[PDB]
Amino acid sequence: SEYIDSELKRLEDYALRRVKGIPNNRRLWVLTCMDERVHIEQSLGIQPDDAHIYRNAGGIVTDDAIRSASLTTNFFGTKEIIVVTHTDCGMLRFTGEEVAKYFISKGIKPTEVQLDPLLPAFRISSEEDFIKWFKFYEDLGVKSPDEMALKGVEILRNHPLIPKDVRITGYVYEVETHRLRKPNQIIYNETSKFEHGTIVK
Amino acid sequence: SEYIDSELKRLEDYALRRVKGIPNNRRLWVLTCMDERVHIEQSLGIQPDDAHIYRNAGGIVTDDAIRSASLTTNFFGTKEIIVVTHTDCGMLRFTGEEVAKYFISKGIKPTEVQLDPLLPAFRISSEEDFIKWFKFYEDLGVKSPDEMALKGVEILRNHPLIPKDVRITGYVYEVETHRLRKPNQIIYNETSKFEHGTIVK
Amino acid sequence: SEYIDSELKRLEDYALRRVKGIPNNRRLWVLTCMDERVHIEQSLGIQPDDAHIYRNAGGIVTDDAIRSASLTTNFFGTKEIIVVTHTDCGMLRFTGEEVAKYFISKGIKPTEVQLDPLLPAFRISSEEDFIKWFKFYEDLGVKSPDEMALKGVEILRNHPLIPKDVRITGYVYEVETHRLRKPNQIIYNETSKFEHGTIVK
Amino acid sequence: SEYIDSELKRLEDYALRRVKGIPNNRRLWVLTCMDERVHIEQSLGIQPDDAHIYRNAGGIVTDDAIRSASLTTNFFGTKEIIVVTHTDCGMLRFTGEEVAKYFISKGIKPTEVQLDPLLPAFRISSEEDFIKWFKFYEDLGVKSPDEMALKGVEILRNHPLIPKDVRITGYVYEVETHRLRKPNQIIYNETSKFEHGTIVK
Amino acid sequence: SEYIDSELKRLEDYALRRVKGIPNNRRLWVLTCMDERVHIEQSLGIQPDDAHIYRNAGGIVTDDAIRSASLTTNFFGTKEIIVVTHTDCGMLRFTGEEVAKYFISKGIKPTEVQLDPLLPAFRISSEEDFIKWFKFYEDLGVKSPDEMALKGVEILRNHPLIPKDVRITGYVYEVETHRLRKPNQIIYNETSKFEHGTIVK
Amino acid sequence: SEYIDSELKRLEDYALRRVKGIPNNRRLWVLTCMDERVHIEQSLGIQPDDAHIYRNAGGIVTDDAIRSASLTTNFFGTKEIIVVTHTDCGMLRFTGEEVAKYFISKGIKPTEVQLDPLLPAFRISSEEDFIKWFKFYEDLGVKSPDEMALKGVEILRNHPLIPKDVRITGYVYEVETHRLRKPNQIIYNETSKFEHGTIVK
Amino acid sequence: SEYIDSELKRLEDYALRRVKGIPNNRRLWVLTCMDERVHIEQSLGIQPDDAHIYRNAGGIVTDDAIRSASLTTNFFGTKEIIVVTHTDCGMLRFTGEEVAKYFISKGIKPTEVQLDPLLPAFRISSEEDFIKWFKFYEDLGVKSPDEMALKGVEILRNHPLIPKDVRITGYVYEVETHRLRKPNQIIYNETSKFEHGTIVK
Amino acid sequence: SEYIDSELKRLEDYALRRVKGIPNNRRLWVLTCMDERVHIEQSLGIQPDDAHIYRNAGGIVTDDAIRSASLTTNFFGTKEIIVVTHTDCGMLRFTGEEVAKYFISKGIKPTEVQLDPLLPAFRISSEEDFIKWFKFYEDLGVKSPDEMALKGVEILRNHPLIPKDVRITGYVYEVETHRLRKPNQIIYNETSKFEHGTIVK
Ligand SMILES: [Zn+2]
Ligand SMILES: [Zn+2]
Ligand SMILES: [Zn+2]
Ligand SMILES: [Zn+2]
Ligand SMILES: [Zn+2]
Ligand SMILES: [Zn+2]
Ligand SMILES: [Zn+2]
Ligand SMILES: [Zn+2]
Repeated sequence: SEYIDSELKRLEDYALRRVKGIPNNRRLWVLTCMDERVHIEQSLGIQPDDAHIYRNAGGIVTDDAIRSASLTTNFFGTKEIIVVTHTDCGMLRFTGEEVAKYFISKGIKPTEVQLDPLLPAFRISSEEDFIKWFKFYEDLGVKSPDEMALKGVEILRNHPLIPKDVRITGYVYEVETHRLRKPNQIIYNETSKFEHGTIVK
Repeated sequence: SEYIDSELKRLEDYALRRVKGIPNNRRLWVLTCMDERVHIEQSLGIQPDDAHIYRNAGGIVTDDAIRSASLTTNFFGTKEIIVVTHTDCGMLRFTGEEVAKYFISKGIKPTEVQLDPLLPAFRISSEEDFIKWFKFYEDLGVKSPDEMALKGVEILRNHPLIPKDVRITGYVYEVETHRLRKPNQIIYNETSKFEHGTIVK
Repeated sequence: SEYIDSELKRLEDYALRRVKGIPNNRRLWVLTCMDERVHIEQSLGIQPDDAHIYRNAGGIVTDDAIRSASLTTNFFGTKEIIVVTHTDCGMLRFTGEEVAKYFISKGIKPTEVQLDPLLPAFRISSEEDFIKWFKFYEDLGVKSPDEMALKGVEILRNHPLIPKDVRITGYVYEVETHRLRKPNQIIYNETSKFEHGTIVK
Repeated sequence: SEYIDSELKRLEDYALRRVKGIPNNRRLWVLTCMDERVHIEQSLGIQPDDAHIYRNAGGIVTDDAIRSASLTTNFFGTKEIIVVTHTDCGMLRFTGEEVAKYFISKGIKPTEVQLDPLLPAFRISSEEDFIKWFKFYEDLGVKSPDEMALKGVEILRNHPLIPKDVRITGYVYEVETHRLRKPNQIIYNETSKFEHGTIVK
Repeated sequence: SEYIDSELKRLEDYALRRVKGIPNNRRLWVLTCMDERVHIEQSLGIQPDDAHIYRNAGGIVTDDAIRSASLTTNFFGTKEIIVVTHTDCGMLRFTGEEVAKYFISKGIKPTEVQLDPLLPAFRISSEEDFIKWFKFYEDLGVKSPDEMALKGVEILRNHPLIPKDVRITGYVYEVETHRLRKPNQIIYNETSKFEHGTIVK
Repeated sequence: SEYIDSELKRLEDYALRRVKGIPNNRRLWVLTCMDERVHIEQSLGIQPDDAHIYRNAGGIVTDDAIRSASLTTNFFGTKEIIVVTHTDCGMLRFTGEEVAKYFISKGIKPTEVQLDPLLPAFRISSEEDFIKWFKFYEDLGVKSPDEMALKGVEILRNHPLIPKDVRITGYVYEVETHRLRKPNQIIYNETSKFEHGTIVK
Repeated sequence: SEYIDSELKRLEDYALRRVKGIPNNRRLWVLTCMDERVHIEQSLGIQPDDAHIYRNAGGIVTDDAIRSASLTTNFFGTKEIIVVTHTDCGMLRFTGEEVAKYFISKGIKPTEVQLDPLLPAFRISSEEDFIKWFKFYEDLGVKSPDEMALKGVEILRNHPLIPKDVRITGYVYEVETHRLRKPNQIIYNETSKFEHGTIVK
Repeated sequence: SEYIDSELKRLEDYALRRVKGIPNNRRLWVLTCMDERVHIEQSLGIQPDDAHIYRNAGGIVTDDAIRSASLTTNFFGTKEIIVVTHTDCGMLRFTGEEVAKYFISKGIKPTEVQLDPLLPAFRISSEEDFIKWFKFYEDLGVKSPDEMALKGVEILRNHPLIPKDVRITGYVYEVETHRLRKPNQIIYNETSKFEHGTIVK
């Protein structure tokens, strides 16, 4: 009875965290890609309830990412951000020119497409802006996921809507090993080639 | 050895799906909220590699959602979309006016904040637009997650960038029971109030 | 040989609990419905030997419930009562008028039916009493299982045959979610609508 | 999607068996005692959702038992009844005289106690009726649980509110062995005494 | 290495117990029947290596039992004996007369059968001794397994080859409950009859 | 109803196998040693109710073994016998001279000890017979458990009280490996010496 | 009985495979490095009894490798060879000059060290031969494990002691991924750079 | 995040143990046979990353074994060696004469076969040397795996390329029991003979 009450209150508190001002278990927000192969929680070593996980095409900083990140940090008590791009990302496999050309071929008029139906204030007035909107790596002048992870970290770090006390870190998810690496730590070459090793003490 | 070869071809395929033209394992894109309590794959009954999962604050249709959905459907071969909002969502616990007022208090100037750093073409020129940008349920005139799931489905259905042959369906994730429901199909009211039954035959 | 002896005594104790003045393991009696979907022990978090479980149509306080409750508390040492009604209960799906009219249709004469064969002193002398005997929610002016759990608790609390030092509590078993809730503390509405929350401190 | 719908409908049906006129999985109603030691489903070899389980002090046919049995058989489609009394039942350890005398000692006035608060039509007008109301084995002239199981079966069989096509069977739950026996099948004497055996063919 | 020394010394002691003078884990010897239904270890609550288990037709004290018991107690360090007869024992289902008559019918000549081929000194010179040799309960004037368990205990207690410091105890295995009892301490009669219980403190 | 009925008989039959002339499930009788390390049923691959298991000091054919074997085969329908001696058996670690000398040292007078109290007809009238009665391997001129298994098989095979249609087999239980072997079929002698191998084809 | 005979056929065959001319389960021989990180069976997808696994410093073809390979193929019926070198192998981390210099520093005289004590015919008569004996990648003019896998395959393919009908294949074990790759097919470059992909058909 | 950086730094260390000069986890090198039945790590009670495992035909000390042992001990920090031969080893099933005669039959010219293609300095100049090269037990005058384990230990112990502070131990893997034993410490012969046993205390 006392047990049931105790456990019911626990449920009430879980069901209404966002009413009560209860944060996620680890005060963590993650930006990553929507890709199926990015099994994000296992790679971070976290449990289902530990983090808020934002996912878009590319794990790239968009207005929506910044929107979501500003809310979680300022209102839902998140004190840590982790940006995780990944290998073989689709955003590194195509160009916005290709995509735009693909759409005009069907009959789409870039200038007069409602990009955010729920926010008509968002408009572009240029086909070059339409191309940049898709945020493909090449169009953004980004050569690797490593560079993109660093790019996103710097953006979020410098953005006014995100508190300065929030810790922000970037990684790259390797789909070929279901696991992270530090951006630009690439030991794949180093292991298949001579390097003078040291005698064990 | 022969089985080792074709296994390596298979890992090669998995590693390079997005290069090679392989979709996710059933051709599925999911829009849902970033919330920690939304354990999305278990509720859909899917495996890690089965779907592209888009997640933002509220599981609401933003430009980024439409961007991501347009790419998966037209280029990555997704033929099904599932929109899943959830109960006790933060977007249904606050107002954009409150959030805007919070930011001005710190010293932020809504008009001159770069909302999308990587896309400077996105501007608002109005504090009312800044409020609407956050996309809180109240400000969008949406009363329930049920209504928001239906709203998102309709938007995606009617959007030109999303092919007409794509199946789109909406659900609500109940955090208090880790289980989906159809919008407006709440069993919890009907079971706790007289309703006439039928005699068994 | 010693540990075998002791074990045989406690085997003997177990088989003769009701001679030796041994109570149930938690000194608990539960009133609930006979319904198949009410998996009562798992919902209370109790083990098979922990409680005396009374079950009738509706988990409603009848003379038999009070009989059984009086015996367990006064003679079998029960110090706690838990009343548990449930959702989609049959007693909330029909009316006694319907049931009575069903029986007369077959040829039953309400006035002349022996309701308690082993206790002929129980008679009604009125078709209105026959209707009330079935104890359907509607006929008793009870709108919900929540209200019926509270009702039963109050009855047992006020009844002279039940000691005043017995703890009595009420809950509702949700068949939809195989889980208990406190009467009138339904979370499902609250989570699905706007309610203002607090910022995380 | 069609999977989720299918499973939600399965849940809809479970949650509203009683609105939808759906029976228990096995069309079974069980009368048994409230005693903790009677682990009824295990002994019948049935699963949680298979039966409606009525439980009172003694597994004795009361008005409430007949009320509940009439409803399940006529309205909820139950086609089988099993009566199961048990060994070392409390109703076989005391007398109603003892119980009545116990209550007068505290200050209770049998004549003026509301036995069924929700049904004031139930009255006794005699201390002998009050004694018989408790339904102790000895006061009913019943010597064993075996006899009581048979007695209950006969009552239910002959009662007009219970359809004649319903199968009714009686057993005795042995708490010493957590298992059932046919009433009056006592092999315990037969196994510890000489008995001419037969050679195996 | 450390581990492998340990592993090897474990095997060596276990495999050479009777050379190295190592006792059974519980310094226990059990006399019981060969019957399949007597699951002796489970009923004593012992592990495979805990005891020396002697088993013959009936769990009766024979020369071989006394031989085996004398060896385990004096040489293998057994300090406890447990005699356990059982219910529905074959030795309580037939007579030696019947068995002897059965053998003569085939053509056996009792007087000239080698009863112990490895010990020719064992002879009988009487048909009445041949009958007694089979050791059926009836022919020994024993009415119950309870009585036989007590009988065997007394014999072993008073036998000179068995040290006086050895603890000897008797039980009866109930095949119909897979469960021991003290001899002549039955409850099954007591649990299906009225008996005044006592109110719980 | 039907299920519980057929189960109660399965149980009634189980409790009264020896009255009804139902045998053990394999129609098997096993002669083995009482030693703790001989985990007999696992080594034979049998279940608890499958066999009658006779156990004495050494798994040696004694009068009691023959008594028990004659009863199980002729009356309890056993059609197979398995003799299983074992390694490091105590009967192969001492001599009857040693044992006899140990007993006289305490004060025992071999000639006047009742070897079978329940069968006074069994007498020896010689200290050499007393030695032989213990049935140590050495005194019987048996060098190995292998030889003893074969010896027991031969005795039982040629004994008139045991039907000739009964199948009799011998094995040795290796305590060092919890596993059986056929007599004098030791794999360990062959795997550590040279043995002309055969080219694989 | 006839169960135990199959059990013993299995044991006898398993333990005398090399006598009886029974091959390994997969007719496979593997050459790989002794390195701890090379979890060879898992990477080949084979079971413990499937292959003969030769391991030395580097997974390099030595006389011993050829000795072992010639025996398994010609006599033990192996029909497939798999050579698997690995990344970060020690043989690609040092030079034989370094090693030789290390040994002379301690006081070793290369010319007069017994390199094969059991085969005195193996001698070198040159410090350059001593260096080459260690078989370091650099000294052999081999740049990668990929190249070494191919080299080993070619050697074994062209060697007269190895039958021509034996299938020989080479792979590289990636310690950093605990999985295999085909010589010179490294995808990790390709997954972190732009590469034009295909629209899912 | 800090946890994640810590785990990345381990993965880097693991991937480059040989460059960075980290040993195997128990500074262990094992010499054993390539035979499938020798499940070496389970028998040693070690984990995959715990040792460097050298395997050839027979677990015999060859030049390659010494090469590999010298490198692991002097450069990779191995401080313990374990030599483990095994039962039913192929090297104890054939003779080098047989093998040589087999090869000449096909048309091989022993004198002119490149035994180590990558080390031309290795030559034999004699058919007797060719026979000895195969290193069959019989040709080396070794009678058992026990003797061979001891032999290899002594060779490695006395070899100048192996440091004197390295611990070297020998065992024999019994394929018949998947278990290691010390050289010549065979319990099997000791458990089937008579052996003076000690009385227990
Ligand atoms: Zn991506
Ligand atoms: Zn949300
Ligand atoms: Zn109900
Ligand atoms: Zn009872
Ligand atoms: Zn018996
Ligand atoms: Zn023994
Ligand atoms: Zn290596
Ligand atoms: Zn071998």
